Amino acid sequence: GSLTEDGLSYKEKFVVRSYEVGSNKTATVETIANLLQEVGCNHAQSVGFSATTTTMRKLHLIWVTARMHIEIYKYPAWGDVVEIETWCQSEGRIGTRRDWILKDSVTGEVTGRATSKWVMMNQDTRRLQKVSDDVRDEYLVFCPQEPRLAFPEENNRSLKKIPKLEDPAQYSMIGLKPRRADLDMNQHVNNVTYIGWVLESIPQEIVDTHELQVITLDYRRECQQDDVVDSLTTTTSNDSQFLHLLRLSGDGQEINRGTTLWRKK
Amino acid sequence: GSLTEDGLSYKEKFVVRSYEVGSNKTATVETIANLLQEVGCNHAQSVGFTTTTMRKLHLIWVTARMHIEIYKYPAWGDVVEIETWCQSEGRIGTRRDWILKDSVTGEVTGRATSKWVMMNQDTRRLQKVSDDVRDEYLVFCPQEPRLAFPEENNRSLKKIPKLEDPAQYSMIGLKPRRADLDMNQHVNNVTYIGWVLESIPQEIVDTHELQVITLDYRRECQQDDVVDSLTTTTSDSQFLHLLRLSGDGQEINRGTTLWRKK
Ligand SMILES: Nc1ccc(F)cc1C(=O)O
Ligand SMILES: Nc1ccc(F)cc1C(=O)O
Repeated sequence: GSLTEDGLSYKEKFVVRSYEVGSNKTATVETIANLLQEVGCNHAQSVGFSATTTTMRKLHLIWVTARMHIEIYKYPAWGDVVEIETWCQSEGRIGTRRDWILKDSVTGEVTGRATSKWVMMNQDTRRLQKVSDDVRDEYLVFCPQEPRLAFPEENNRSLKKIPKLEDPAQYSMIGLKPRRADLDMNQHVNNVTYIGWVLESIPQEIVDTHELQVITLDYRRECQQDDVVDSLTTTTSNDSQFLHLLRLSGDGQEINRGTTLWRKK
Repeated sequence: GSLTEDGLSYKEKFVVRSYEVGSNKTATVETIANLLQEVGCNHAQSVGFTTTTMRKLHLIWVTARMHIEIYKYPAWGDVVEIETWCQSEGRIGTRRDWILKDSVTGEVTGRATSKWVMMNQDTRRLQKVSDDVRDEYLVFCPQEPRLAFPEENNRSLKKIPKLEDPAQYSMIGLKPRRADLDMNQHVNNVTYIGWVLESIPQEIVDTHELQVITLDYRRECQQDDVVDSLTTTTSDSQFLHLLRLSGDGQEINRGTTLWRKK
């Protein structure tokens, strides 16, 4: 991959692998989510980061995902080349945003798009805080000055408030535990694992007749290596829509809430 | 990737990804195992592939054994080159071997071998190969032996014993999710490597690095099955492994691992 001519975004190409495809012979949404994270990491590395800045490392401050929103129009097939362009943008003191555009390499068409909201937090105490001026100035040189949105629409799905699922759930998947392949280099559960855990409670019939179009996910609390999760789903709706809740098996403490939209094959 | 000049093997390069690395900032053995399978699939596709005779007779190739030896795990951002090739073992089945190299130095950083057997897709019955089907894949294999582990009496051909209860370590209630399934809805063979390593204690992960893993495949785990991973120390540190169904205790896999001090 490489930064574009103006140096304000990063582009990378990926060949879809055989173990990356699902039941439809096309890349899974988890595989796409991993590729979005991989291009994000290569963008951060290409501009000097390791995505903490000099001032963030001094204050023990990290960037944490608060929300992820993915919309796929066409999942790429095994052997296909997919091009992803990513860029960052400051949202004042609330935090930062990373947006992605997915394209089919041959036709040049937009086959998917994604947006994510990130917040600042102390690494040790887990306390969220507003972005300071010294931090904001350090990364503003790597972001486009005028707004560049992946979801520009006046009433886009990426900014909608997600409600809390009321018991009893229509569908559930109980006792989900992360293995070591679900952890990153710093031993934290990968943010992509929670997408998999959310989709564990979608019934087999929906998987058979429908294809996933949109997934919006709110991150409330992280799941530890020795924690156990319960994935809940209720139908809220041709198109099918769902409400999602991930919580700890014991106390019922919320770790994630979300929505999915499925279209008939 | 591409077939080599003689067309009897296939080479492919991979850039190690950020989500592919573990606690040591280097690619996991599961990531390596996925890359071995990915280069195997690209080799099969580049030569026309199951053969034509196998398709009408409802026959498939199934993994019976996997043996991986890693000398140096590649770091995030490193380019790793894998060369793979097939070879007939007469009527017993086929063998696929791999060699892993560091792209910059050209050194061998790892090697793997796998034994495959013929099986009816519907009845799950072994039944040896035939002779008619060999005159279809012998043209894609080197004629003289080409072994990834050539040494007479090496680790890749050793008989694995059955773990006796009580196990020293265990991890119970392991279930596959949809990301653990392949396009045909069968549990990925790499998931069982992860399930085996779930019962290695945290202390071994902290002080040691995995060098060798030999795995026997006895039975497949279904989408609605639950697994228990057992481990006992047999000794460098060496371990004996057993994966079995949570209920009846039916064996699905047995294995060994060898760990080197960091
Ligand atoms: N891999 C998956 C994960 C979740 C899901 F709901 C469906 C699939 C699939 O293979 O279509
Ligand atoms: N990913 C892993 C899976 C099993 C294991 F025993 C260790 C690791 C690691 O990150 O070193």
